[PDB]
Amino acid sequence: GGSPTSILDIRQGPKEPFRDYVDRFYKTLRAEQASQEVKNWMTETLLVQNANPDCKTILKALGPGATLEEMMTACQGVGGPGHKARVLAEAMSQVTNTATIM
Amino acid sequence: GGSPTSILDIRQGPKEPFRDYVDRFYKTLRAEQASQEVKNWMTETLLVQNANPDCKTILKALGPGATLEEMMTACQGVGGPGHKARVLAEAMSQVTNTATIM
Amino acid sequence: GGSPTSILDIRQGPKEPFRDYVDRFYKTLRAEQASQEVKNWMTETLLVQNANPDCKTILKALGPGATLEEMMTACQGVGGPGHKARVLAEAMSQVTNTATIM
Amino acid sequence: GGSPTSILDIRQGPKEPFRDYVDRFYKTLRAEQASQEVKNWMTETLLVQNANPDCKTILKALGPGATLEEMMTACQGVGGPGHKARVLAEAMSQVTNTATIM
Amino acid sequence: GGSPTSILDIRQGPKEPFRDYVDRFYKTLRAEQASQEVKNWMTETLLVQNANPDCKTILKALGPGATLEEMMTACQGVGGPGHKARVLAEAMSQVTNTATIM
Amino acid sequence: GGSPTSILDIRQGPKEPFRDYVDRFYKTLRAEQASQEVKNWMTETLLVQNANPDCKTILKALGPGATLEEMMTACQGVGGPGHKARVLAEAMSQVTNTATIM
Ligand SMILES: O=P(O)(O)O[C@H]1[C@H](OP(=O)(O)O)[C@@H](OP(=O)(O)O)[C@H](OP(=O)(O)O)[C@@H](OP(=O)(O)O)[C@H]1OP(=O)(O)O
Ligand SMILES: CC(C)(C)c1ccc([C@@H](Cn2cccc(C(F)(F)F)c2=O)NC2Cc3ccccc3C2)cc1
Repeated sequence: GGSPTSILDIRQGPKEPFRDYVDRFYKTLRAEQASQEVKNWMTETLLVQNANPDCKTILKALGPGATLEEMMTACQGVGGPGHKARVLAEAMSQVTNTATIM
Repeated sequence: GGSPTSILDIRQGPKEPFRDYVDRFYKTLRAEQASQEVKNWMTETLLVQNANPDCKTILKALGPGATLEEMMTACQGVGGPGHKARVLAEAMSQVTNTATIM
Repeated sequence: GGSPTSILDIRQGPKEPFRDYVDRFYKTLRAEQASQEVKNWMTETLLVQNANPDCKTILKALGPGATLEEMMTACQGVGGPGHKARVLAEAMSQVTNTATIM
Repeated sequence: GGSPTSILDIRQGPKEPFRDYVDRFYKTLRAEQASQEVKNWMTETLLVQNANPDCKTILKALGPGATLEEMMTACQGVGGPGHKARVLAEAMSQVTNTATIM
Repeated sequence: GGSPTSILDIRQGPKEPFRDYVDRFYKTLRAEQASQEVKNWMTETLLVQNANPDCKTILKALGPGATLEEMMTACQGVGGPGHKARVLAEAMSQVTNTATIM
Repeated sequence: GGSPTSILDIRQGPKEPFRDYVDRFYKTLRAEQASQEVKNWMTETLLVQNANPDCKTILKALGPGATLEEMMTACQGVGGPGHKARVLAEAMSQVTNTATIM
């Protein structure tokens, strides 16, 4: 438990792409002793929870249980400028137009 | 599956210029036994989806899979600073002037 | 006594992942000959005091008593684009909507 | 074909100054068997295209083919905080003050 | 004159946390054959002068004469996402709420 | 004549601090066989021109010929977050408050 790279500490860097950090997770899932159904918790949820807020904030929005292609595409936005561009508009437009809280 | 790069997920860094990546997109291609037509996903849409959203927007800006000179010329706008030069102002007006969502 | 890396100076890179530096502070607490109890108060507090104002502002936000799997989950928000993706919208509203100081 | 250092892949890092890439486009052509005029789409245009858009926005105003003393003194504006000294404010004036689009 | 690491050229990375850099300044101070008082110019004013403007502003804010622990604690804010979360946000209100110039 | 690093091309990285590069300009000046008076024009002007526009906007502000201590102290503001802490507030106010162009 918690052996090197059991998924439990796998991590996506802010500058690490989703499709990249994923290689760091899946590969190490093999390095981890988990049933396929169990790994599904690691890929479905952990992949969202411990990996780069660009994607955590996304896969959570898409929701858990969405296919990995729906997430793979939606998470390709991850990557600073690429994400930050959309996040810039959404956030900038949140505080002011769409999410103006009063 | 898991063989070194089949052009499933080759990747453009979020800051890595499109061109560095085109050589890499192509690099896996020289190793991937992808027929030329098949390579069309590899050139056009791979070069769109996993290629850093800046090209995803730009390739959309020209048209997806535009000539390697067209997607590229336009894609030198990719990269952080590369896009920040333009995309910042445009997005900045996406929120306020051009795309103000009401 | 209070030798280098023990915990006395364990400092976190600002963008460095919560968990990463925590890995420092953990793998390094070994270097710090501490009682099992004398270790923990360093892990909940000393981790918070000298680490990532993003993870310190969060660890504090969750409120102490949050198991690592709970800290890590929240401080996974920490990060350049990682914390900027969540803070961009927030800070932008700290000034305008939520923390508007009059 | 697939040969690097022909300009077809030379590149200025998005953070990288105009000048830092100048050598990348000059020296990389030392390795390329070319004519001086032939090297000119490069010195003039690729030097404008993949050379980190901080310079493409500068060279677009300054103009292309500017002498190495001009593109230098001018695209020395290229640069992470180096351009930010000016460019941030410029984009900030591209949307709101000078180049605002209605 | 120009002797390596006399504190004259010691410096803090623009993102480097205050302390990591302080380890440099101090480590080489041990080497600069100085008196306790002399080392105190390096700790009071050079420390401030080169320590990455994220903190250079802070140390002044607390005011010099504060314990290195004092500046350190107030300088754990130093850092990219680490200093921006607290200070960039402050800049956001420098335009709108607190430093709105007139 | 025009030997490498003769000051004609010495350059400061966009992120490279003024002090660092100044060490690249001074040391390389040793490599440059120049009279002191001549070196002075290189230290006064050339240092200003090809040294990271962060400083260029600063040195120009302090006034050319400011003593290295003056250029340094102010150019310790040079840097990514370090210059940004100031410059972001400034450019932002160049568009809206102080330099609003009508
Ligand atoms: O660290 P921050 O103050 O948040 O800003 C950084 C910094 O930009 P600055 O030049 O303004 O300091 C990086 O510069 P480097 O020191 O890494 O060169 C830049 O890098 P690039 O020019 O290469 O894009 C990076 O972007 P990234 O994290 O994509 O590498 C950008 O961060 P933000 O885009 O998140 O604001
Ligand atoms: C949205 C994103 C892509 C991430 C982006 C947007 C804008 C910038 C630069 C301006 N800007 C504009 C053009 C070129 C440069 C360059 F760096 F290339 F020289 C530059 O600094 N301002 C913001 C940077 C930042 C980070 C967090 C808090 C505030 C700011 C202001 C940088 C990055």
